[PDB]
Amino acid sequence: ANVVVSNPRPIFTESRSFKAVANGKIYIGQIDTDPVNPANQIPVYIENEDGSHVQITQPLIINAAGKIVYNGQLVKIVTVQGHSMAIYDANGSQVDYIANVLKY
Amino acid sequence: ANVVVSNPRPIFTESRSFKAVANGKIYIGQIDTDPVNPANQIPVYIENEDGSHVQITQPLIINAAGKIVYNGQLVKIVTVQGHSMAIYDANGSQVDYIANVLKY
Amino acid sequence: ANVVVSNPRPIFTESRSFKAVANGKIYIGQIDTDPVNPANQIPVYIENEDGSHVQITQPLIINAAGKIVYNGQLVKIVTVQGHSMAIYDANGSQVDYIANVLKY
Repeated sequence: ANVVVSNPRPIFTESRSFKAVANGKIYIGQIDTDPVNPANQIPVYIENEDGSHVQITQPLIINAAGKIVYNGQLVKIVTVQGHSMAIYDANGSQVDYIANVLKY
Repeated sequence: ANVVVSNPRPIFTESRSFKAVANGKIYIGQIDTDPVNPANQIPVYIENEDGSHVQITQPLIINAAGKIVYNGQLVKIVTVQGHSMAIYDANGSQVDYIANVLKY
Repeated sequence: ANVVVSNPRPIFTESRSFKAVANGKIYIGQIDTDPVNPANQIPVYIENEDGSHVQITQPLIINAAGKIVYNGQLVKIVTVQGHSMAIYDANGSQVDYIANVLKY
């Protein structure tokens, strides 16, 4: 028994309070660059249960639950390489920034 | 310093609202099948601090904090192989379903 | 596409209710010992974005969002080896205890 049961879906909450980042926005981009700038964004893909990938546009939307959603349904998002990640709340206020996901 | 401190205990919350799947139920089963059906379920074990494993019955119960619990105490659950996972709230409504935890 | 976007910062919540362990404390110690006892604690370091590590004193503080904070800012904590971890709420009541993070 090596496979531990847990929750695989990521949840994004505030950094100064216990609240989901409801209607927030996540920008994915080049390692150590501001992903909010369109020129720094990288391709993001939805990985279907099928195993296929459908590239979508940014930013990614975080629903009321703090989970990324596309077309009203929870999705798994993946990129080809490491990336920087900036999370903004519904009011365009920056919640968090991870320069290099791969190093964190 | 390569060991980063984190929270190893999984937490299960609702998919459309920021709440715990309080008193919900988790079914673990064959990859890509409906775990709710007893014919698709696979063994689930509590992994004790001891390293020992004690097989328990399904479904797994989620307490009010959104954590799996057994005998009134937080427990770590493991399976031998990959599995599909379906989460239901206290009212029998499906919260989420991951057909293959390994791929996710 | 193998890099999945997720939330990398750990969040600490209560075990009997869906709340953040606001202003709680985390003790890191020798595997299978009470980390609250200083004799059992191991060194803990903040890993800065820079890649540098600065040792800090224990216990680690959890803010209102249930996130580890130091000097008022969210930090990434790392240690040298596996460890036991005890989490306590603002009232000194124990919330959780993981004897060996490496096994869990």
